[PDB]
Amino acid sequence: RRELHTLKGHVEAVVKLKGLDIETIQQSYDI
Amino acid sequence: RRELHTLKGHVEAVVKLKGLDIETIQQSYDI
Amino acid sequence: REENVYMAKLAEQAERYEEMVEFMEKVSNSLEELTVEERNLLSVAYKNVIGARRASWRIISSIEQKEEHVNSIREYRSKIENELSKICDGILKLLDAKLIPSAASGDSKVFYLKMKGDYHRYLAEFKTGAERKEAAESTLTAYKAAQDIATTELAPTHPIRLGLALNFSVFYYEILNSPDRACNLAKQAFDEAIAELDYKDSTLIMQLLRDNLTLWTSD
Amino acid sequence: REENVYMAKLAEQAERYEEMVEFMEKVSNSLEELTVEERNLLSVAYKNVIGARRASWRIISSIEQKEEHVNSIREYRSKIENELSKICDGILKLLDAKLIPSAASGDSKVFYLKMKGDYHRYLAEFKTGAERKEAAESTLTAYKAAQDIATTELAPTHPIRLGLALNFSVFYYEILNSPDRACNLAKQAFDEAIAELDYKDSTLIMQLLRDNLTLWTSD
Ligand SMILES: O=C(C1=C(O)C(=O)N(c2ccc(O)c(C(=O)O)c2)[C@H]1c1ccc([N+](=O)[O-])cc1)c1ccccc1
Ligand SMILES: O=C(C1=C(O)C(=O)N(c2ccc(O)c(C(=O)O)c2)[C@H]1c1ccc([N+](=O)[O-])cc1)c1ccccc1
Repeated sequence: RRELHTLKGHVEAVVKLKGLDIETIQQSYDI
Repeated sequence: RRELHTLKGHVEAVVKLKGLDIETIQQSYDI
Repeated sequence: REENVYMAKLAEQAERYEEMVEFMEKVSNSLEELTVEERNLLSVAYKNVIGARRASWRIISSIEQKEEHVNSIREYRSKIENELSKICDGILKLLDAKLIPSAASGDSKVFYLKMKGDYHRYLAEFKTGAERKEAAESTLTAYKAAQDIATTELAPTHPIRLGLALNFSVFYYEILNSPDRACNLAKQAFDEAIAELDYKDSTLIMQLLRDNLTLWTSD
Repeated sequence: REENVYMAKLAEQAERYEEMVEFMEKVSNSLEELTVEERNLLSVAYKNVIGARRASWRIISSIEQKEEHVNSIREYRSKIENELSKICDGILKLLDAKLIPSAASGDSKVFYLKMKGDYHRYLAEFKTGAERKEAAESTLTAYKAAQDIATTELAPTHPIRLGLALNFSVFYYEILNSPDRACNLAKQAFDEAIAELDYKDSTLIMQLLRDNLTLWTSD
């Protein structure tokens, strides 16, 4: 739901899967 | 992994979320 | 009309959003008081089209930062951003032109006003000069203009009332870079939502608010 | 070269695949014996670009079927399919032109041959007339041409050896519409994979094989 309906959730999904070891890009929750 | 690395898994993900009540579209597992 | 609506739901289902935007564009211009459905389709269309860019955007920017090569990356982000200004620019005129001008109720007005602030906000995410500013301003004036109607014509639990609050509160903390004023708008909005909790769409927003605080309260 | 490779990994990360294909195209033509990495990038690029269409495709087709309006839908699918033929057509020449012609080892050859069958196969998914046929044929000749090398130059557990088997076996069951010959290729491939099980990439493929059977064995 959060990774379904928020840019933040999505971004966090992708970055994890992509093994992207870059460090946390701060972000809040915006509808 | 299956919904990550196969057309079948992906399709099944989307169709479910989209509440798409159309009936199963047959499909196998292809890399 | 019925076609583009339909043809739109296809692009939705199909997940070909950009095309979903068009079918909608058609719908708007091909028009009266746009219906809840269509309204919420035009959004989702733009929501996703735009959304995809911010995401591509952030990662990119995120990778660019790490490096400091960077030259190329920026080039790419350049290309990306260019796209942003577009969708944003697109949805906005459509707002001024057809949408707002017709609004005949709280939601509608609060709704659009809200939209108008969001994309203005999205424009604030990457713009740097005069633009960046005029955006932040436009953002503020937009949300505020909306808040005056919601906090007054809508129930503290009403999704929109909440939806606005959430974003508006991300505008401050993240755009204007002023945590204090944000939290209050956050908390204020959250509380008065409870004081009447006595569903689904609202409940899920109140949750995002709490997440924002606890998160903004921890840096 | 190093740039497009890099610029490619960006489009990957960014998840802007179509652009990922290009950077790769550049890479191929800008060339010798393409490196494992680049090879596996060109694929993933095309894998995703193409993949997105089949998906949009199926749902669509799936919705079209349900209805029987349908007119419009087909129109859309028309547009979609058009895209398919493209990517496919694209990757294929690049195959005949640069890739295959250079192959100097089992994997490489088995690898490409495999690719060449897959997109030919993807072409078989929607084509209807002379094309459809020449595809099925081209599919078969492609996979088979590969199978002769794998089953001989690769270990029954080798990913490719397996990768080929899986798809090839989806070609029969699904393209030629002949369950029997499929299962055997499936099972045969699966067994001889075990008889030597004594990782990660292979293991995950053997799992897909079993899923195909149990599934093909239940209709
Ligand atoms: O609250 C109303 C809603 C809808 O109509 C509607 O479709 N909603 C909806 C459903 C499913 C979703 O997935 C999303 C989403 O995109 O999150 C949104 C509700 C909604 C609320 C606030 C926002 N918003 O501020 O971004 C966006 C959507 C409402 C009530 C009466 C009139 C008009 C609107
Ligand atoms: O087995 C070799 C693999 C790779 O090189 C490689 O990158 N793989 C890989 C990694 C992560 C993935 O997510 C995927 C995927 O897309 O499934 C694939 C392995 C692989 C195997 C079979 C196929 N295939 O038949 O579709 C595709 C990929 C190999 C070994 C030696 C030389 C060349 C190749």
